[PDB]
Amino acid sequence: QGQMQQSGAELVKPGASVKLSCKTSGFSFSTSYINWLKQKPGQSLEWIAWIYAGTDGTSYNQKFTDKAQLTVDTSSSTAYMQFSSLTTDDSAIYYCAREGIYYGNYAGFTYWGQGTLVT
Amino acid sequence: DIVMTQSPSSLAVTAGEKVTMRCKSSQSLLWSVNQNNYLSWYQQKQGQPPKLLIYGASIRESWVPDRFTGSGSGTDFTLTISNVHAEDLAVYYCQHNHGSFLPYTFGGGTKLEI
Amino acid sequence: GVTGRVEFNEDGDRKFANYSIMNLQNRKLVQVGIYNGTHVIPNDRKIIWPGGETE
Repeated sequence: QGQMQQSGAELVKPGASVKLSCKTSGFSFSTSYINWLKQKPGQSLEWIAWIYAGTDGTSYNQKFTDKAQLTVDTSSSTAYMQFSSLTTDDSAIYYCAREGIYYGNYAGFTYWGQGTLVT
Repeated sequence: DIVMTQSPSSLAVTAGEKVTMRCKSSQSLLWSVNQNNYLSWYQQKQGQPPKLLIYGASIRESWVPDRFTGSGSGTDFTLTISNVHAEDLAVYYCQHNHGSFLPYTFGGGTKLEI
Repeated sequence: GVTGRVEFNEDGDRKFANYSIMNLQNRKLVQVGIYNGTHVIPNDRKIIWPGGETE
């Protein structure tokens, strides 16, 4: 079974940058899609961006297009999200999830990380 | 963003009864060329990642028992449980999967109580 | 080699490279065929054209 492990909790000064890591294993890292979601405590998750590892195709939320950047490392099969210009609004829990696709048809997020809290 | 309307917001029933949860999209999730509805039902329990329950608004997952029944098409959709069990207690979300209708959005959610 | 038969030409390049074929189906990369070192084999998936029919 696939596993996605995220980085630990971070205390970042306002206006500074954080770069979160998400190690993936147990599946084809190159031929899947990974999504970063922002979930404030007591709030629903906010989709940030998705990236395809096989083609480096990147697509960000308009609210986070100028705030978040995504990178991947094929050797380690680890996803990366670098959040810059951090503000108190960014005090939330970020999650990385792997898309579940059946018969070539997306069927929802089937795999999840443990979650990371950025203060 | 397509507005996903879920009804009811929450409900409480006794074990063995039958319940019905509705999902309404602001736009038709049916693509005319293939006549398939880009709707997916999910089961989300506390402290766990959500589990894909029904896709295409009518097809149950392999692990989903026959008691679950998803219906509706176009803009309006329905999730129905013929025989409600205590284990089914969870918050169920319907989410669109239409690639041409990005970004993916979720409804308000329905909380199941026993 | 995991890739397979590694062999060089008079230009020192690679021979018999297997290729993957992707179709942009509703802004999603769906595999529609495979390429051997000399032959193309479409997979079970369908391919949709910019217009109507798949033909």
